[PDB]
Amino acid sequence: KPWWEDEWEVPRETLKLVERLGAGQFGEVWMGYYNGHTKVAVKSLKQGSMSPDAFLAEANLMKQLQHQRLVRLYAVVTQEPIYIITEYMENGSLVDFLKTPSGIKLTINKLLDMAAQIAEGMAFIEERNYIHRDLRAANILVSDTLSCKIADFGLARLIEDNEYTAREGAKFPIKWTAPEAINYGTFTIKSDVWSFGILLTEIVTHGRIPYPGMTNPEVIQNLERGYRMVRPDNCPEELYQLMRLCWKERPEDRPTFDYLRSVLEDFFTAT
Ligand SMILES: c1ccc(-c2oc3ncnc(NCCN4CCNCC4)c3c2-c2ccccc2)cc1
Repeated sequence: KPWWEDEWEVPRETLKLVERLGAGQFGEVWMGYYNGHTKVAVKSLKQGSMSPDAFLAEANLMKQLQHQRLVRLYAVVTQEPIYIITEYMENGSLVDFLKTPSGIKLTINKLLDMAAQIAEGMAFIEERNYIHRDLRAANILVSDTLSCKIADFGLARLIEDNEYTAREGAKFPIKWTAPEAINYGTFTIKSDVWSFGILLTEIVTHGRIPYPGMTNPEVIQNLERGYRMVRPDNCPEELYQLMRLCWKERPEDRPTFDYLRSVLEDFFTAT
């Protein structure tokens, strides 16, 4: 709908940027207030760093994916500098939080709890015929109550047919991406499942980079041999085996996110 009819467009005056959370090539992300009292996250696009349409494309996908487990779109300011305002998560990115004094003290019980929360969110994405493509601990945000939500929908896509095929030149993080995606550029929800497996290692190691001591080339070589990531230190065996399911050769053999959620919930209510 046109901005003068869109429920999400808001006057820039309603926003007060207070603290910068990140700065990059394409813009910045700030902590701010909407109408003085409501804490928000404000993403600002760096003019000319990239297409405004590309930037706003994420906010429109977000309009179609609203759920408690996904960072919620709040509003947009479609006049340069373009802004996308979203729900604020007090404890930042999961990968960072797990390294703080609080994160370090978390029990395996709570880690499994968070893992399930993430699977729950992905289960919603799964059911709505969408894919994320950037599922990693850095893209999971943590609330003041230690609840987790999926974030960063820049690469997310609505899957009209079973799969999405990227651009031959498109490149992705080798360590978190499924083989079929790395090799054919083909992404499905099953590709996200593989990524979830890697994310689980990020959780249990409190933010460590996957495939410790290995380069991307080494990771690919080993995977082709049928090897999978070595058991992380102090990783419960049941969780490791759940990770293995996520890394099955055949995408169709990998479990659904609802299955993953269900199992993780049992792991949690057991510990
Ligand atoms: C301390 C520092 C930041 C926050 C922090 O709180 C947040 N709430 C909502 N959204 C955010 N943006 C997610 C952006 N993704 C894309 C960029 N990488 C992270 C995820 C952030 C961030 C944030 C983290 C890292 C970089 C930018 C913004 C909270 C406490």
